[PDB]
Amino acid sequence: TGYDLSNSVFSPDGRNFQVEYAVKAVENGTTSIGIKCNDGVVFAVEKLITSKLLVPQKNVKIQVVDRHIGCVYSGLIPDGRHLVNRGREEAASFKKLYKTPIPIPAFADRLGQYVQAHTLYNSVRPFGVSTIFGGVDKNGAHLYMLEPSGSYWGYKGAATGKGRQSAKAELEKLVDHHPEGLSAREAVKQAAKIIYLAHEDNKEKDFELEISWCSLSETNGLHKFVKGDLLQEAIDFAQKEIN
Amino acid sequence: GSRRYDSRTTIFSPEGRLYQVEYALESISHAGTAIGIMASDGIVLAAERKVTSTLLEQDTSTEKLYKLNDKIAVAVAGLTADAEILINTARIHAQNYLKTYNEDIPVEILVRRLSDIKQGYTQHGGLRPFGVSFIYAGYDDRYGYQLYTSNPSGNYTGWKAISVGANTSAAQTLLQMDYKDDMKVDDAIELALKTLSKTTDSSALTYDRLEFATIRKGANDGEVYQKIFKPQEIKDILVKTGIT
Amino acid sequence: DRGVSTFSPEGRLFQVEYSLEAIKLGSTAIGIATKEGVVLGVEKRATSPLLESDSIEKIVEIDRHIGCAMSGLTADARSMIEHARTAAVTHNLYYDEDINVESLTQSVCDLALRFGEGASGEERLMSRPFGVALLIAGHDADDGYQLFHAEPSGTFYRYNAKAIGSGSEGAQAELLNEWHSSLTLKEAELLVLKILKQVMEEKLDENNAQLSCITKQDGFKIYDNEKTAELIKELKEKEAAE
Amino acid sequence: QFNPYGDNGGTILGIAGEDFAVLAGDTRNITDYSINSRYEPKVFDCGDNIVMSANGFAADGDALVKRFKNSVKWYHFDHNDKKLSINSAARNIQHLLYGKRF
Amino acid sequence: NNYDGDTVTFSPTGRLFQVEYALEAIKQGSVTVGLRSNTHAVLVALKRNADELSSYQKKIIKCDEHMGLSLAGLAPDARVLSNYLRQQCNYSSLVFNRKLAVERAGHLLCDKAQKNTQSYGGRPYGVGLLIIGYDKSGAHLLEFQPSGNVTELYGTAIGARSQGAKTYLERTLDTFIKIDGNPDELIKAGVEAISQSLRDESLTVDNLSIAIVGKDTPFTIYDGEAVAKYI
Amino acid sequence: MTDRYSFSLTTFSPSGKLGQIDYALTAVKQGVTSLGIKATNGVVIATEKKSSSPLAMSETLSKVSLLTPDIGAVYSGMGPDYRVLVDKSRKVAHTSYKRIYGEYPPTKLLVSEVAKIMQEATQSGGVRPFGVSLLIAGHDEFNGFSLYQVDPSGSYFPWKATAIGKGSVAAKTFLEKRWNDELELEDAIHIALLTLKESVEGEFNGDTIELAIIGDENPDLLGYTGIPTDKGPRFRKLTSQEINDRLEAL
Amino acid sequence: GYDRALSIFSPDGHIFQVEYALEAVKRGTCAVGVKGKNCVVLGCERRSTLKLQDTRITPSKVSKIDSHVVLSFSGLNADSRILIEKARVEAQSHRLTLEDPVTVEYLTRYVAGVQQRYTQSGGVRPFGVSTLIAGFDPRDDEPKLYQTEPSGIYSSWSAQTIGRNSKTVREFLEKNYDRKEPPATVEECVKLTVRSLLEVVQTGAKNIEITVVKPDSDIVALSSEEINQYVTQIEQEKQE
Amino acid sequence: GYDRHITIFSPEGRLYQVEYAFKATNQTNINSLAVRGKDCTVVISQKKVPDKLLDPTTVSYIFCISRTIGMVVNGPIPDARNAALRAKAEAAEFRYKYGYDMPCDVLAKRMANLSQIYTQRAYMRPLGVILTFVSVDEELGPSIYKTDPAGYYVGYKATATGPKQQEITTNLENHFKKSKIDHINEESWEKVVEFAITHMIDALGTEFSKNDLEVGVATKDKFFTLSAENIEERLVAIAEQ
Amino acid sequence: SDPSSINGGIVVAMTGKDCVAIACDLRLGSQSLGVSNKFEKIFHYGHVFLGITGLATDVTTLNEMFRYKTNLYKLKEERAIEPETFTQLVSSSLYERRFGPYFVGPVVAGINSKSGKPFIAGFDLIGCIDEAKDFIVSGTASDQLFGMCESLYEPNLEPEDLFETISQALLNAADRDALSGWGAVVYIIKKDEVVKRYLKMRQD
Repeated sequence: TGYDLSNSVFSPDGRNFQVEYAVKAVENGTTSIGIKCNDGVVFAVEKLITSKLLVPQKNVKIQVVDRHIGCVYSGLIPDGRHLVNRGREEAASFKKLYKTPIPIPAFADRLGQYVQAHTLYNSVRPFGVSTIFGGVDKNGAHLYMLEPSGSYWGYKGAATGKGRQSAKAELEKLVDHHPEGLSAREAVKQAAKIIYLAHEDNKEKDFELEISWCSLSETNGLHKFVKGDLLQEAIDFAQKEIN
Repeated sequence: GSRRYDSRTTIFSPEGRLYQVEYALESISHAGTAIGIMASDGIVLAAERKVTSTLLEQDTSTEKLYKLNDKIAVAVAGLTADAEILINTARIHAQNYLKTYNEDIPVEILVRRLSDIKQGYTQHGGLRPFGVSFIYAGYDDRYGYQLYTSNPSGNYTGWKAISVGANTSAAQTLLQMDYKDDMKVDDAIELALKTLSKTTDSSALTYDRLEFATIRKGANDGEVYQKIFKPQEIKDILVKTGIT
Repeated sequence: DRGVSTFSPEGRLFQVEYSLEAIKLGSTAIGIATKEGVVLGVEKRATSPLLESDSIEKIVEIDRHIGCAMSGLTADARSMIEHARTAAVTHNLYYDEDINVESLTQSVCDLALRFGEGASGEERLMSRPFGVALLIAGHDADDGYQLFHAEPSGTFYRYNAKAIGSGSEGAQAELLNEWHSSLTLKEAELLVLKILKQVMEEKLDENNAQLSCITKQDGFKIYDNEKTAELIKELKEKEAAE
Repeated sequence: QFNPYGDNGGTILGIAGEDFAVLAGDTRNITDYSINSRYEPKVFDCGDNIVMSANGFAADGDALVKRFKNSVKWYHFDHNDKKLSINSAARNIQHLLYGKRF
Repeated sequence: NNYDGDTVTFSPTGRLFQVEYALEAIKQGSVTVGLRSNTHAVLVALKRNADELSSYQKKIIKCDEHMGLSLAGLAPDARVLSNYLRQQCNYSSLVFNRKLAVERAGHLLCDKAQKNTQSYGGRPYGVGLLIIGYDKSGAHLLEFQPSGNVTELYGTAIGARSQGAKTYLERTLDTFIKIDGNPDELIKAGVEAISQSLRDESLTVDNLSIAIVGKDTPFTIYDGEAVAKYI
Repeated sequence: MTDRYSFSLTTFSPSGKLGQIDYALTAVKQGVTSLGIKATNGVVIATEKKSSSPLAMSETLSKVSLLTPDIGAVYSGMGPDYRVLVDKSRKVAHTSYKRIYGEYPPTKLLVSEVAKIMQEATQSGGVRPFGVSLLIAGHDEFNGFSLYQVDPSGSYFPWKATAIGKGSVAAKTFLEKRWNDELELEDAIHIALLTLKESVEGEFNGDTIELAIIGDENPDLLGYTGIPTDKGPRFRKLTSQEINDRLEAL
Repeated sequence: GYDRALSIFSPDGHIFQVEYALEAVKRGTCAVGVKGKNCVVLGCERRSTLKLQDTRITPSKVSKIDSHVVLSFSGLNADSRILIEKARVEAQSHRLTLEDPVTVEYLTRYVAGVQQRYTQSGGVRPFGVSTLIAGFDPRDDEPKLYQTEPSGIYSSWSAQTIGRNSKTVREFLEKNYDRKEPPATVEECVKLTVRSLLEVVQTGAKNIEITVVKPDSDIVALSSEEINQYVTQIEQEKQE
Repeated sequence: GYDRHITIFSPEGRLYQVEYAFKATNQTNINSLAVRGKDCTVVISQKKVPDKLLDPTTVSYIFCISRTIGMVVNGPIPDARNAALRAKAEAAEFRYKYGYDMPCDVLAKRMANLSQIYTQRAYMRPLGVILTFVSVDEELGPSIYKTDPAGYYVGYKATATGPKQQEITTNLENHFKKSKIDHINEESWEKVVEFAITHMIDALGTEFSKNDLEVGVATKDKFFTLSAENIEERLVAIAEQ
Repeated sequence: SDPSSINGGIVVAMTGKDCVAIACDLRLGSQSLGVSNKFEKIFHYGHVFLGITGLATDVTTLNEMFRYKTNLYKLKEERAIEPETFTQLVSSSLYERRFGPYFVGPVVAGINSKSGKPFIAGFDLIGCIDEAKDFIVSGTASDQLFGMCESLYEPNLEPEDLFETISQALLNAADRDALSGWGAVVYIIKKDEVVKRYLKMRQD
């Protein structure tokens, strides 16, 4: 059938085959997660050290966009980098016209239209990535993940990459503990435990922990990475509980 | 692997002569018969209307007879829809020549142009050769009366006499017998109406299913005068032959 | 066959491989390069006495010190020749300096290896794919005489002797031992005639064989045909003496 | 009215010896009856033992000089590391200038 | 099957069969090894001839004063990319008074590639470049893949018989990183790395051509006497 | 058919008869019945409203859509296509003839324009022809009252009496025997209703039967008294009550 | 193609578009070119036995390019039309710009280049036409004769035949026309041209067109009486 | 064979792409009920339960396009989001030209034309959604228009979209035929909403809560979507009746 | 100033009853230099007569254009252009080039085929419909004829009383104007017969 041969064809299944294959690609790549705090947002990512040759903490997935939007991706790696770079262009134009760093629900909206356009056009193949992104803007804390359907939603917590079953199971607890989420500092420790628990499905090669946050309280309303001591204290806690 | 010759006539046929061109000859043959007789005394273009029944008001219909110029006219056979686009193209080019040189465009030149357009369709892209054949009646001042027919292929050839479309063969062989270089206008008109009757199953072949026209130099001062015979004047010609 | 995007599981493009097959079909062109000059010989080829051998040409000067021979698909080569001429005169304008034979080839390869059914970074005016070889020979001041083999698969290779066409297979082996650093001018002339004779059925005679040379002093010079005739005759004397 | 093309004075002097070449320029750069800068360089080495100075309007100077440096850089690059001679540089400059005669 | 004749349809695998085939030209390419210390970074590459009489053709292209690359895989695809790295360097310098960073280069190269496999037609790529350069943080080594995946390593090898070079880098990581401020001991190290990939071939000045860019050294391609000491 | 020369429509079909056009004909046919009768001092065109939910406001479906205020059109076939064609047709009508002669097109001229569009729309390898056939009814003083059929091939012809839709067989035969051009418009309005019953009777309220006439000038639809020279729209739209009244005057 | 890749280069390395173009030519009429030492004669088969046509008004296969250049062709007539005009444009362009008469050699390149360029362009094909381009260059007593083929290349020929029965017709030329003796007189040249044509045309004054070009821009069409004179003289020699 | 699949004409007379489009709509399992009130126009639709999606107050499905115009989607979210943007672009265009926002019928008509165009385009496929535009026009008053993938629109006294649309259609039908008025006579928008909730519950034969419904109300001069708690307040009054 | 004033020349049209007159001078001069005593200015496409003043190149290019457009019309419509239709077309076409305008003053004249009325109209540079039944006057001497004709004007004249009036008006006005002189031609169209009259004048 004409569904296998070409993208963006109504099939009785309701979705073209190409959308289904894409979904499988998304999973490939390590776990990335997001956690909405009572103040901010916490983004936390497993970075697999493949080899010793591979240099520590420099080949980082997380890229910073604007000063207040942290972006991270799992799936087809080249598709996602190419995507961040596209979204930058979207972001710059917004700031010329309107003289404001782009708000998050607005930012989501723009990106969404672009993916959708490729699932109506055969000539341009879709994206194959789930982008977890957000930060702290005027309209407060926000957290969106964007599916390659082209649909997006907000989320109190979200999960992508192979460890997603575990990460979701865990997240339910953070909600019992506090339905507005943990205070930014606390949240980071507990985030670190989630990463290690997702590392059992990614235990083939070792890893290095990386967490970043955008939070009003302690990050200054701007996105900066957890580094040094604050990182090390998280590193010790996760090790101690997985034992 | 494969995935070729499924969109474009750019890709050559296994055959070496386009397959697409052949399909075009077929269109023309579902259409009616048109008759050109070339004579120094004039040209006659007479054709059976494709259109049929009294339910359609055929008297009204003008769907095969077009003047390009006040000297040049066509009998058209093949697709009606494709023809319409082409009638308008002809008028624009012809009338631009008339502006540029303030001289009637010569018949041979006009036809040449339109043949280059037909050719363009196949040479470039996958556009179809237009499945229309025209008989041009024309008077150039040098060569007197000139009769051409053009193929959907993109070429034209002159003809002392021609038949096209349906029942090509039958018409031609009768036309060969009674053929004269000194053929009167009078005689040319009659000859066609007998030929038309033998190629159609209608023996009477109504006036309202007959299109007739005559390009005459019989008119005042040897001047070319185009005379489309109204259906009521066809009707009188029926009675003359006594086939009514 | 397959698209410009389409790559073989071997690794190499389909188009490129099919292109190599043509060169064998094209004319036998042999060069020997030496430091007093490069000598080029081609079978001009007769197939009928009606055909006028003399009128057609296979070696063409692109520059006043650079000549070219073509083997392969002669349809494609019309463009190639015209691009080349343009390139050489562009540099002669801009810089007023010797036409490096290296720089001329490099210009040639941008033009040749840029096929694509639609590109979005680059002007596509090609679809498929310039499957023609040229032996690009000359002198350029800095680095003396050069001879390159222009290749439709990729980067040109510098050669000291090269043999292409129908007679390549036999010639090329021969050229391994017989090419040496003691070939003077006089020798190089004789040798090309020798190989050409053995490997082609078409009898070596001047009406279907021709020689050419590049001496910096006189520029790229296509030889008169009387000259050519004398050389074929000396050759015969030495083959029949041994 | 935006004044089409300015001025900045100064004076240059090129003298061709017979084993050497000197090109000299003063360090005084002026606009009107101010000294913009008492000390400012304007004689620039573009590589391959060629020095250039384009004296008059400083904007027209600066922009030409850059496009000249680029031209030397990319000639070597494209010509597998081969010296740009003085005559080819002269010719080249001529064309840039003629291109900005309009 | 239809997914290696397209480039607009996701395979069931999840990534184009065409992108995987492309990789194979890389392995047919010349065996080239790349490695670094913080201070300097060295590429050692095999040049290949096509006949005995044929001279060797350089497999290291100089991009700029402070940069160059070594290529393994398709030549046509190469010409476009060599020009694009020059376009980037020339812009950064003229406009911003700043030479290009290797960090920046790789990322812009990812995006361009990816855009041309996504669109109908265009040019997918089939060449791997191991690009060295000297930036602010000293000499680095980046690996360019035609797939559009960039990683900074202290050592990799692409081409054929990559097993022997791979063992070499894996051993001598700890010994070579520590060795610093020595371009010479590190160049020597690369000739020894390549010795393992090769089988039944002379290691000679003609075969090997070595490039270096770092704090001390600008980009220089060493041939003849320049590599004779370290062999 | 569904040939390899029909995967793209730029190319000629092996039979010398385009693929696509035969597919268009099917669409028209499956369409609901409409019919047109040309009279000495009129044209009556008549159709049934497409059946929809009784919640749906089928008032909003106006089968009869004017091209210009004195010239109207009716269809059978695909409804979506029809609204789109109609938008194009309206634009070209004004642009080409009202900006250089200051007035509505003659019936003949406007008809010619629609017919051309449809050809162009099959030539391209993208565009497909509309799913409909039109009947175009209008009036002018230069060439009388007129009724045509335009086919989806892109060609037009005039018709004394014509019908499209699924009931076209039933209607044509009836028209022929019961009516001759000698009869007035007035007579025809009854006849047309009776032919529309033949197709399928049921409910015959003017809420589901749509009847328009093109005839005498409407002083009421001129909308202004003006110069005595101006004439109101020849076209007049009937209300459901009048339609209802001809059943009581049948 | 929606996603059909229409690209073509062939696994044998020579595109199919060029291959099929050669068949198209063969089907078309035969045309022959034979040059003396002082004239070029172009013999072409006209279809003229055919029912009721008027030959005058029917566009002649020889077509005047210039006042010293002619062109005749084999293949499809349609394909040939566009070329006539392009070639006509070029004849006055060359004169405009270089301000010299047309060179018979220069002009051939232009004709070649059209078909050729179209090998190496999407959406266009090599034309299915082989042609014979002949004339006498001004200020020279050299006769000039070429043959160009659909691929878009040329070669110069003492004598050559294109279109139908190319082997059979050329066989007569090999034995009875020579490079060693080309016909000295024009009249004799017409005579051997005519003799070849009888093989494939078998008489018919209208059916045979012979156009002689004599030095220095004198282009003349051979008289119907002279065509007939030649035929008769041949038929006598066959008795003997 | 090949053309059936793609969007170029089929032998059938009715493209299979339109059929396929309706099948896609029912996957989401989203009911609607829309009525004409006296001064209002009431739309209610099935709210997916928020897992953690967006704000749990409103998991958005009804989108305020402009003052008065609101739009409910039944069928795929990607196409939903696309549809909404195109509608907002169109409303600005019209506003600039004429000084007013689009009347509801015109806007339904604009969208029709664009879906149909999209099928003539070989490479492009049409919409997958069913869009019910609702508004209180100033000159046309209460208005409902449902525009389908086909390129076809029509007006409504009342309507239901979804898989169990028929059960709602029956219930409404008998009520409006008995009542002999095509609107809810109530002047107060509160009472119209209250009527609608009751009918919805009954028709599908299941109770509802606040997190199971999303309600948009269109009145003169504005469009507004009720609070999570506002839907609950109405619900309660019926409940203790 | 205007290029139309450099060549001068006039057209005048008057109404009768079911008959029209339209007349001009045959002088075309370019200032001093009289070039032609026979340059026509009134042209006809069938029964709709088109009189044209002003700039000389512009006259010829537009006559050819308006030839062009009514030739398209006659074949399409299959019927003779009307006086009325033609008027509307002329105006629209002068506004097409608003900038780089046309430097002419055309006069449309005719007898309606269906209504039988005598009709005349005038246009400005960039074209507008100017109705005024009695006369439309044009050219450099436009004022001379405005006053002259209105004093002499008597309504809906017979063919023969009309001939006298337009003759008298053209004759005195011309001699009182430098750029108008040499010969005259008058088209008296009775209803559809055209008698075509060269007038004698004392040529200087």
